Amino acid sequence: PQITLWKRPLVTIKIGGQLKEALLDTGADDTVIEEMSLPGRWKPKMIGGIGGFIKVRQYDQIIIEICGHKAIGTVLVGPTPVNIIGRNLLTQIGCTLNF
Amino acid sequence: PQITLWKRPLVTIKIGGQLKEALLDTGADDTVIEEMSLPGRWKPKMIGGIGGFIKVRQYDQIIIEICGHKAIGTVLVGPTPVNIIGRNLLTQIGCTLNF
Ligand SMILES: CC(C)[C@H]1Cc2cc(F)ccc2S(=O)(=O)N(C[C@@H](O)[C@H](Cc2ccccc2)NC(=O)O[C@H]2CCOC2)C1
Ligand SMILES: [Cl-]
Ligand SMILES: [Cl-]
Ligand SMILES: [Cl-]
Repeated sequence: PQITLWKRPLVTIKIGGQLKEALLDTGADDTVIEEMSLPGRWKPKMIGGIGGFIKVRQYDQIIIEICGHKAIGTVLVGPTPVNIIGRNLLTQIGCTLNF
Repeated sequence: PQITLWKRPLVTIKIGGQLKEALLDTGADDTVIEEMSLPGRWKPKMIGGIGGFIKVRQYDQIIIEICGHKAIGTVLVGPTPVNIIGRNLLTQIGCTLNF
């Protein structure tokens, strides 16, 4: 699809068999989702944003579908204000910016 | 142009007679720039991001040039860790997400 930016670029994602709303975010290096249960071991990570940082849990090789496009990669879990799909997964789905 | 997302989508902007590097950020509703002088009236605003909120000065009707594309809109000025071009200006240059 071609998504304009007059409203937030919110899409439906599927992770752990559950549908969630998330923001396609070119300004985010990484994908960070609100608290949920994911399988396997996690590693520590810090993410810096506008008003400071949040500590997150890094899960690797997680199956996630974004607007019907299947991806497998790193998902961070933590106290983010919104679910964010960052560049690590936007590249997997072949997303570009165009003007 | 077509901008891939293998690295941060940084571009040169011209604002307030200065050249700055800024991130094309679909996840940002607003444009926020590091401390600089801008002409005209301003009012205070709080903006939230992953790590809480920052206080900024809101300047309206500011002309920016992004990749040879001129636009006008509100620009927020404050202690952002990165200069961000948000949706309010991305729409004006005809920027879309494509996959
Ligand atoms: C509604 C929310 C989404 C947005 C809230 C928001 C709203 C605005 F009107 C302007 C800025 C921002 S924000 O900068 O706080 N941000 C945009 C994100 O794209 C930031 C931009 C940024 C980059 C680097 C340093 C500071 C800010 N990325 C961000 O927080 O990336 C983290 C998240 C995962 O990867 C790293 C989140
Ligand atoms: Cl990844
Ligand atoms: Cl505006
Ligand atoms: Cl349009």
